[PDB]
Amino acid sequence: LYFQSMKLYGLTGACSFVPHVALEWVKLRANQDYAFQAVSREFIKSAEYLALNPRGNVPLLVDGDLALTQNQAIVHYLDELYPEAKLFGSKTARDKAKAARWLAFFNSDVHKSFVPLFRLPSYAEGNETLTKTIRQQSAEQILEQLAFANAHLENHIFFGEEISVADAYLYIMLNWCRLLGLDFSHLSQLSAFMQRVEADQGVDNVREQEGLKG
Amino acid sequence: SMKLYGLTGACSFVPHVALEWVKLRANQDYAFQAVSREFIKSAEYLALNPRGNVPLLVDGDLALTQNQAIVHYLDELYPEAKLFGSKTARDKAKAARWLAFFNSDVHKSFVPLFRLPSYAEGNETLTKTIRQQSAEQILEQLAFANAHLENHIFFGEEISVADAYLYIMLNWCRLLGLDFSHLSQLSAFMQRVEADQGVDNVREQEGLK
Ligand SMILES: [Cl-]
Ligand SMILES: [Cl-]
Repeated sequence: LYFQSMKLYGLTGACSFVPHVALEWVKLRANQDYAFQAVSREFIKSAEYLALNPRGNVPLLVDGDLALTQNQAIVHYLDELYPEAKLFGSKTARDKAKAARWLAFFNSDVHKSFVPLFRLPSYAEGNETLTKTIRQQSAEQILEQLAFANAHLENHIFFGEEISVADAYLYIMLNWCRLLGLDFSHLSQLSAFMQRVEADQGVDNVREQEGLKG
Repeated sequence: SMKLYGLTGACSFVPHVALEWVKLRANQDYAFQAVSREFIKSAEYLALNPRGNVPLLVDGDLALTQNQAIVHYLDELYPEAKLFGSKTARDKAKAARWLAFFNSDVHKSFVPLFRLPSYAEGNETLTKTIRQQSAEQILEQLAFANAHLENHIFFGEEISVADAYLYIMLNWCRLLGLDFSHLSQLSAFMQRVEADQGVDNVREQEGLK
Protein backbone atom coordinates (compact mmCIF):
# COMPACT_ATOMS: atom_id res chain seq x y z
CA LEU A 1 0.00 0.00 0.00
CA TYR A 2 0.99 3.60 -0.84
CA PHE A 3 -1.90 5.23 0.97
CA GLN A 4 -2.66 4.56 4.62
CA SER A 5 -5.74 5.69 6.40
CA MET A 6 -5.61 8.87 8.45
CA LYS A 7 -4.39 8.50 12.02
CA LEU A 8 -5.60 10.43 15.09
CA TYR A 9 -3.50 10.61 18.26
CA GLY A 10 -5.73 11.53 21.18
CA LEU A 11 -6.12 11.42 24.98
CA THR A 12 -9.27 9.48 25.79
CA GLY A 13 -12.02 11.79 27.05
CA ALA A 14 -10.03 15.00 26.18
CA CYS A 15 -10.78 17.62 23.44
CA SER A 16 -9.36 15.12 20.91
CA PHE A 17 -12.73 13.33 21.43
CA VAL A 18 -14.11 15.86 18.91
CA PRO A 19 -11.97 15.02 15.87
CA HIS A 20 -12.38 11.35 16.89
CA VAL A 21 -16.15 11.72 16.48
CA ALA A 22 -15.48 13.59 13.20
CA LEU A 23 -13.38 10.71 11.82
CA GLU A 24 -16.03 8.14 12.94
CA TRP A 25 -18.68 10.17 11.14
CA VAL A 26 -16.46 10.15 8.04
CA LYS A 27 -16.14 6.36 8.40
CA LEU A 28 -19.85 5.86 8.72
CA ARG A 29 -21.08 8.35 6.11
CA ALA A 30 -18.27 8.27 3.50
CA ASN A 31 -16.97 4.69 4.13
CA GLN A 32 -13.41 5.72 4.87
CA ASP A 33 -11.71 3.91 7.72
CA TYR A 34 -9.12 5.55 9.99
CA ALA A 35 -6.68 4.62 12.78
CA PHE A 36 -6.96 5.78 16.42
CA GLN A 37 -3.96 5.83 18.72
CA ALA A 38 -4.83 6.55 22.34
CA VAL A 39 -1.87 8.34 23.96
CA SER A 40 -1.02 8.80 27.61
CA ARG A 41 -0.02 12.06 29.28
CA GLU A 42 3.49 10.54 29.53
CA PHE A 43 3.69 9.26 25.91
CA ILE A 44 3.07 12.84 24.71
CA LYS A 45 6.06 13.99 26.75
CA SER A 46 8.04 11.22 25.03
CA ALA A 47 10.88 11.53 22.50
CA GLU A 48 8.96 9.47 19.92
CA TYR A 49 5.93 11.81 20.09
CA LEU A 50 7.71 15.18 20.10
CA ALA A 51 9.40 13.93 16.89
CA LEU A 52 5.92 13.91 15.37
CA ASN A 53 4.62 16.98 17.23
CA PRO A 54 6.91 19.52 19.04
CA ARG A 55 4.02 21.25 20.85
CA GLY A 56 3.49 17.86 22.52
CA ASN A 57 -0.24 18.42 22.34
CA VAL A 58 -3.21 16.34 21.26
CA PRO A 59 -5.08 16.01 18.93
CA LEU A 60 -2.68 15.21 16.13
CA LEU A 61 -4.00 14.11 12.75
CA VAL A 62 -1.54 12.46 10.34
CA ASP A 63 -2.65 12.04 6.74
CA GLY A 64 0.37 10.88 4.76
CA ASP A 65 2.97 13.69 5.15
CA LEU A 66 0.52 16.18 6.62
CA ALA A 67 0.87 16.33 10.42
CA LEU A 68 -1.95 18.63 11.49
CA THR A 69 -2.71 19.94 15.05
CA GLN A 70 -5.59 22.12 16.46
CA ASN A 71 -9.12 20.78 16.74
CA GLN A 72 -10.62 23.47 14.60
CA ALA A 73 -8.05 23.03 11.81
CA ILE A 74 -8.54 19.25 11.84
CA VAL A 75 -12.33 19.44 11.62
CA HIS A 76 -12.38 22.12 8.88
CA TYR A 77 -9.87 19.99 6.90
CA LEU A 78 -12.04 16.82 7.22
CA ASP A 79 -15.05 18.90 6.15
CA GLU A 80 -13.26 20.15 2.98
CA LEU A 81 -12.31 16.57 2.09
CA TYR A 82 -15.69 15.12 2.95
CA PRO A 83 -18.48 17.68 2.57
CA GLU A 84 -21.03 14.84 2.21
CA ALA A 85 -20.22 13.88 5.84
CA LYS A 86 -21.89 17.10 7.13
CA LEU A 87 -19.41 17.49 10.03
CA PHE A 88 -20.74 21.00 10.63
CA GLY A 89 -24.37 19.85 10.64
CA SER A 90 -25.21 21.06 7.12
CA LYS A 91 -23.78 21.52 3.61
CA THR A 92 -24.70 25.22 3.20
CA ALA A 93 -22.13 27.93 3.97
CA ARG A 94 -24.33 30.03 6.27
CA ASP A 95 -25.48 27.05 8.39
CA LYS A 96 -21.92 25.61 8.49
CA ALA A 97 -20.61 29.02 9.69
CA LYS A 98 -23.11 29.15 12.54
CA ALA A 99 -22.00 25.70 13.75
CA ALA A 100 -18.34 26.73 13.35
CA ARG A 101 -19.06 29.80 15.46
CA TRP A 102 -20.27 27.50 18.29
CA LEU A 103 -17.22 25.21 17.82
CA ALA A 104 -14.85 28.18 18.14
CA PHE A 105 -16.78 29.48 21.21
CA PHE A 106 -16.43 26.06 22.88
CA ASN A 107 -12.76 25.59 21.80
CA SER A 108 -11.37 29.07 22.27
CA ASP A 109 -13.50 30.46 25.04
CA VAL A 110 -15.22 27.83 27.13
CA HIS A 111 -12.37 25.25 27.10
CA LYS A 112 -10.01 27.92 28.50
CA SER A 113 -12.24 28.42 31.56
CA PHE A 114 -11.59 24.79 32.53
CA VAL A 115 -7.76 25.28 32.62
CA PRO A 116 -7.43 26.28 36.35
CA LEU A 117 -9.67 23.35 37.43
CA PHE A 118 -7.43 20.83 35.60
CA ARG A 119 -4.15 22.56 36.58
CA LEU A 120 -4.13 25.07 39.42
CA PRO A 121 -2.00 28.18 38.64
CA SER A 122 1.43 27.64 40.32
CA TYR A 123 1.09 30.80 42.43
CA ALA A 124 -1.89 29.37 44.32
CA GLU A 125 -0.26 26.06 45.27
CA GLY A 126 -0.24 25.87 49.06
CA ASN A 127 -2.54 28.92 49.36
CA GLU A 128 -5.79 27.37 50.56
CA THR A 129 -7.91 30.51 50.29
CA LEU A 130 -6.71 31.62 46.82
CA THR A 131 -7.15 28.06 45.60
CA LYS A 132 -10.80 28.15 46.69
CA THR A 133 -11.31 31.60 45.09
CA ILE A 134 -9.73 30.53 41.74
CA ARG A 135 -11.73 27.28 41.54
CA GLN A 136 -15.04 29.04 42.37
CA GLN A 137 -14.43 31.90 39.92
CA SER A 138 -13.60 29.41 37.13
CA ALA A 139 -16.72 27.35 37.98
CA GLU A 140 -18.78 30.59 37.80
CA GLN A 141 -17.21 31.44 34.40
CA ILE A 142 -17.98 27.98 33.00
CA LEU A 143 -21.58 28.17 34.19
CA GLU A 144 -21.98 31.66 32.63
CA GLN A 145 -20.81 30.34 29.24
CA LEU A 146 -22.93 27.19 29.59
CA ALA A 147 -26.03 29.41 30.21
CA PHE A 148 -25.46 30.87 26.78
CA ALA A 149 -25.39 27.37 25.19
CA ASN A 150 -28.44 26.45 27.27
CA ALA A 151 -30.29 29.50 25.82
CA HIS A 152 -29.56 28.34 22.26
CA LEU A 153 -31.04 24.91 23.09
CA GLU A 154 -34.32 26.61 24.12
CA ASN A 155 -35.30 26.61 20.45
CA HIS A 156 -32.74 24.38 18.70
CA ILE A 157 -32.08 20.70 18.94
CA PHE A 158 -28.31 20.89 18.21
CA PHE A 159 -25.61 23.49 17.62
CA GLY A 160 -25.71 22.52 13.96
CA GLU A 161 -28.90 22.08 11.87
CA GLU A 162 -28.21 18.39 12.42
CA ILE A 163 -25.65 17.07 14.95
CA SER A 164 -22.20 18.56 14.45
CA VAL A 165 -18.64 18.80 15.75
CA ALA A 166 -19.82 21.68 17.92
CA ASP A 167 -22.28 19.37 19.73
CA ALA A 168 -19.42 16.88 20.20
CA TYR A 169 -17.37 19.65 21.79
CA LEU A 170 -20.06 20.75 24.26
CA TYR A 171 -20.83 17.12 24.99
CA ILE A 172 -17.24 16.34 26.08
CA MET A 173 -17.04 19.53 28.22
CA LEU A 174 -20.27 18.51 30.03
CA ASN A 175 -18.58 15.14 30.54
CA TRP A 176 -15.74 17.07 32.19
CA CYS A 177 -18.21 18.88 34.42
CA ARG A 178 -19.57 15.53 35.63
CA LEU A 179 -16.06 14.17 36.28
CA LEU A 180 -15.11 17.41 38.10
CA GLY A 181 -18.31 17.52 40.16
CA LEU A 182 -19.40 20.82 38.61
CA ASP A 183 -23.22 20.89 38.82
CA PHE A 184 -25.04 22.30 35.76
CA SER A 185 -28.46 20.80 36.51
CA HIS A 186 -30.02 24.27 36.77
CA LEU A 187 -29.43 24.63 33.04
CA SER A 188 -32.36 22.51 32.08
CA GLN A 189 -31.67 21.88 28.34
CA LEU A 190 -28.21 20.38 28.90
CA SER A 191 -29.05 16.94 30.29
CA ALA A 192 -31.58 16.26 27.53
CA PHE A 193 -28.94 17.47 25.00
CA MET A 194 -26.43 14.95 26.46
CA GLN A 195 -28.92 12.16 25.93
CA ARG A 196 -29.56 13.13 22.26
CA VAL A 197 -25.84 13.34 21.52
CA GLU A 198 -25.21 9.89 23.10
CA ALA A 199 -27.87 8.40 20.83
CA ASP A 200 -25.82 9.31 17.74
CA GLN A 201 -24.12 6.23 16.35
CA GLY A 202 -20.74 7.86 15.72
CA VAL A 203 -20.67 9.40 19.20
CA ASP A 204 -21.68 6.04 20.67
CA ASN A 205 -18.91 4.22 18.83
CA VAL A 206 -16.33 6.77 19.97
CA ARG A 207 -17.47 6.75 23.60
CA GLU A 208 -17.04 2.93 23.40
CA GLN A 209 -13.55 3.13 21.83
CA GLU A 210 -12.35 5.79 24.34
CA GLY A 211 -13.70 3.94 27.39
CA LEU A 212 -16.10 6.73 28.39
CA LYS A 213 -19.20 4.74 29.38
CA GLY A 214 -20.13 4.41 33.04
CA SER B 1 -23.16 44.13 1.70
CA MET B 2 -21.49 42.67 4.77
CA LYS B 3 -20.68 44.79 7.79
CA LEU B 4 -17.95 44.18 10.37
CA TYR B 5 -18.08 45.59 13.90
CA GLY B 6 -14.59 45.74 15.40
CA LEU B 7 -12.45 47.41 18.03
CA THR B 8 -9.57 49.12 16.33
CA GLY B 9 -6.28 47.25 16.74
CA ALA B 10 -7.98 44.29 18.48
CA CYS B 11 -8.38 40.69 17.26
CA SER B 12 -11.14 42.01 14.91
CA PHE B 13 -8.29 43.44 12.76
CA VAL B 14 -7.98 39.93 11.29
CA PRO B 15 -11.46 39.60 9.74
CA HIS B 16 -11.13 43.29 8.77
CA VAL B 17 -8.03 42.33 6.75
CA ALA B 18 -9.96 39.35 5.30
CA LEU B 19 -12.79 41.63 4.04
CA GLU B 20 -10.30 44.06 2.56
CA TRP B 21 -8.66 41.13 0.68
CA VAL B 22 -12.14 40.06 -0.52
CA LYS B 23 -12.62 43.73 -1.60
CA LEU B 24 -9.28 43.82 -3.45
CA ARG B 25 -9.33 40.31 -4.93
CA ALA B 26 -13.02 39.61 -5.47
CA ASN B 27 -14.33 43.16 -6.08
CA GLN B 28 -16.86 43.04 -3.24
CA ASP B 29 -17.06 46.15 -0.98
CA TYR B 30 -18.06 45.95 2.68
CA ALA B 31 -18.80 48.25 5.66
CA PHE B 32 -16.65 48.69 8.75
CA GLN B 33 -18.01 49.98 12.06
CA ALA B 34 -15.38 50.82 14.68
CA VAL B 35 -16.89 50.32 18.12
CA SER B 36 -15.75 51.58 21.49
CA ARG B 37 -15.47 49.50 24.66
CA GLU B 38 -18.53 51.40 25.93
CA PHE B 39 -20.60 50.85 22.76
CA ILE B 40 -20.12 47.06 23.11
CA LYS B 41 -21.69 47.30 26.58
CA SER B 42 -24.64 49.25 25.10
CA ALA B 43 -28.28 48.19 24.89
CA GLU B 44 -28.20 48.62 21.10
CA TYR B 45 -25.15 46.39 20.63
CA LEU B 46 -26.16 43.65 23.12
CA ALA B 47 -29.42 43.31 21.09
CA LEU B 48 -27.45 42.43 17.95
CA ASN B 49 -24.81 40.43 19.77
CA PRO B 50 -25.85 39.19 23.23
CA ARG B 51 -22.26 38.05 23.75
CA GLY B 52 -21.20 41.72 23.67
CA ASN B 53 -17.93 40.87 21.93
CA VAL B 54 -16.09 41.68 18.68
CA PRO B 55 -15.70 40.82 15.98
CA LEU B 56 -19.27 40.66 14.69
CA LEU B 57 -19.98 40.07 10.99
CA VAL B 58 -23.52 40.91 9.77
CA ASP B 59 -24.37 39.40 6.35
CA GLY B 60 -28.13 39.90 5.79
CA ASP B 61 -29.88 38.10 8.63
CA LEU B 62 -26.68 36.21 9.49
CA ALA B 63 -24.99 37.64 12.59
CA LEU B 64 -21.71 35.78 12.98
CA THR B 65 -19.19 36.00 15.81
CA GLN B 66 -15.78 34.35 16.36
CA ASN B 67 -12.73 35.19 14.30
CA GLN B 68 -12.22 31.65 12.99
CA ALA B 69 -15.86 31.12 11.95
CA ILE B 70 -15.86 34.52 10.18
CA VAL B 71 -12.72 33.81 8.14
CA HIS B 72 -13.70 30.22 7.29
CA TYR B 73 -17.12 31.60 6.16
CA LEU B 74 -15.49 34.22 3.87
CA ASP B 75 -13.03 31.61 2.51
CA GLU B 76 -15.97 29.37 1.50
CA LEU B 77 -17.74 32.30 -0.18
CA TYR B 78 -14.59 33.63 -1.91
CA PRO B 79 -12.04 30.80 -2.45
CA GLU B 80 -10.32 32.88 -5.15
CA ALA B 81 -9.33 35.41 -2.43
CA LYS B 82 -6.96 32.79 -0.94
CA LEU B 83 -7.62 34.03 2.63
CA PHE B 84 -5.68 31.02 3.96
CA GLY B 85 -2.66 31.52 1.69
CA SER B 86 -3.68 28.80 -0.78
CA LYS B 87 -6.57 27.13 -2.57
CA THR B 88 -5.56 23.51 -1.77
CA ALA B 89 -7.03 21.62 1.20
CA ARG B 90 -3.70 20.61 2.84
CA ASP B 91 -2.05 24.05 2.59
CA LYS B 92 -5.21 25.81 3.79
CA ALA B 93 -5.37 23.48 6.80
CA LYS B 94 -1.73 24.20 7.72
CA ALA B 95 -2.55 27.92 7.74
CA ALA B 96 -5.76 27.25 9.71
CA ARG B 97 -3.62 25.39 12.28
CA TRP B 98 -1.60 28.59 12.78
CA LEU B 99 -4.76 30.71 12.96
CA ALA B 100 -6.15 28.41 15.67
CA PHE B 101 -2.85 28.43 17.57
CA PHE B 102 -2.79 32.25 17.50
CA ASN B 103 -6.57 32.62 18.32
CA SER B 104 -7.10 29.86 20.97
CA ASP B 105 -3.63 29.49 22.51
CA VAL B 106 -1.55 32.65 22.10
CA HIS B 107 -4.34 35.29 22.34
CA LYS B 108 -5.37 33.72 25.65
CA SER B 109 -1.93 34.37 27.22
CA PHE B 110 -2.46 38.09 26.59
CA VAL B 111 -5.78 38.25 28.48
CA PRO B 112 -4.32 38.93 31.99
CA LEU B 113 -2.18 41.74 30.55
CA PHE B 114 -5.32 43.54 29.32
CA ARG B 115 -7.63 42.57 32.15
CA LEU B 116 -6.16 41.32 35.44
CA PRO B 117 -8.06 38.50 37.19
CA SER B 118 -10.45 39.94 39.83
CA TYR B 119 -8.76 38.02 42.61
CA ALA B 120 -5.47 39.82 41.92
CA GLU B 121 -6.68 43.45 42.00
CA GLY B 122 -4.95 45.32 44.85
CA ASN B 123 -2.49 42.45 45.49
CA GLU B 124 0.82 43.91 44.28
CA THR B 125 2.89 40.67 44.41
CA LEU B 126 0.27 38.48 42.74
CA THR B 127 -0.36 41.07 40.04
CA LYS B 128 3.36 41.10 39.35
CA THR B 129 3.44 37.27 39.27
CA ILE B 130 0.44 37.05 36.90
CA ARG B 131 1.93 39.60 34.48
CA GLN B 132 5.30 37.79 34.56
CA GLN B 133 3.74 34.39 33.76
CA SER B 134 1.78 35.92 30.87
CA ALA B 135 4.90 37.49 29.39
CA GLU B 136 6.82 34.18 29.78
CA GLN B 137 4.00 32.26 28.11
CA ILE B 138 3.80 34.77 25.23
CA LEU B 139 7.58 34.65 24.62
CA GLU B 140 7.57 30.85 24.58
CA GLN B 141 4.73 30.85 22.01
CA LEU B 142 6.36 33.58 19.90
CA ALA B 143 9.62 31.56 19.92
CA PHE B 144 7.68 28.70 18.29
CA ALA B 145 6.24 30.99 15.60
CA ASN B 146 9.69 32.50 15.12
CA ALA B 147 11.13 29.01 14.56
CA HIS B 148 8.59 28.43 11.79
CA LEU B 149 9.66 31.61 10.02
CA GLU B 150 13.29 30.44 9.86
CA ASN B 151 12.19 28.30 6.88
CA HIS B 152 8.97 29.94 5.63
CA ILE B 153 8.18 33.54 4.82
CA PHE B 154 4.52 33.33 5.96
CA PHE B 155 2.15 31.11 7.95
CA GLY B 156 0.45 30.28 4.63
CA GLU B 157 2.06 29.45 1.25
CA GLU B 158 1.18 33.08 0.49
CA ILE B 159 0.14 35.73 3.06
CA SER B 160 -2.89 34.63 5.08
CA VAL B 161 -5.30 35.40 7.91
CA ALA B 162 -2.80 33.53 10.23
CA ASP B 163 -0.17 36.13 9.35
CA ALA B 164 -2.59 38.95 10.11
CA TYR B 165 -3.27 37.44 13.49
CA LEU B 166 0.42 37.16 14.47
CA TYR B 167 1.01 40.64 13.11
CA ILE B 168 -1.65 42.20 15.37
CA MET B 169 -0.37 40.30 18.40
CA LEU B 170 3.11 41.67 17.82
CA ASN B 171 1.49 45.12 17.59
CA TRP B 172 0.04 44.41 21.09
CA CYS B 173 3.50 43.42 22.36
CA ARG B 174 4.89 46.79 21.16
CA LEU B 175 2.04 48.65 22.93
CA LEU B 176 2.56 46.59 26.14
CA GLY B 177 6.35 47.03 26.03
CA LEU B 178 6.88 43.27 25.71
CA ASP B 179 10.13 43.04 23.67
CA PHE B 180 10.74 40.31 21.07
CA SER B 181 13.96 41.60 19.47
CA HIS B 182 15.72 38.34 20.42
CA LEU B 183 13.48 36.41 18.00
CA SER B 184 15.36 37.20 14.80
CA GLN B 185 12.63 36.57 12.20
CA LEU B 186 9.81 38.71 13.61
CA SER B 187 10.97 42.18 12.60
CA ALA B 188 11.28 41.13 8.95
CA PHE B 189 7.98 39.24 9.17
CA MET B 190 6.26 42.48 10.33
CA GLN B 191 7.70 44.42 7.37
CA ARG B 192 6.48 41.80 4.84
CA VAL B 193 3.01 41.85 6.38
CA GLU B 194 2.95 45.73 6.41
CA ALA B 195 3.94 45.70 2.71
CA ASP B 196 0.71 43.92 1.67
CA GLN B 197 -1.89 46.36 0.29
CA GLY B 198 -4.90 44.89 2.18
CA VAL B 199 -3.02 45.06 5.48
CA ASP B 200 -1.83 48.58 4.75
CA ASN B 201 -5.40 49.71 3.97
CA VAL B 202 -6.72 48.25 7.19
CA ARG B 203 -3.93 49.67 9.39
CA GLU B 204 -4.81 53.10 7.89
CA GLN B 205 -8.55 52.62 8.50
CA GLU B 206 -7.97 51.48 12.07
CA GLY B 207 -5.54 54.34 12.90
CA LEU B 208 -2.71 51.93 13.64
CA LYS B 209 0.26 53.65 11.93
CL1 LIG C 1 -0.44 23.80 17.58
CL1 LIG D 1 -19.33 33.79 20.47
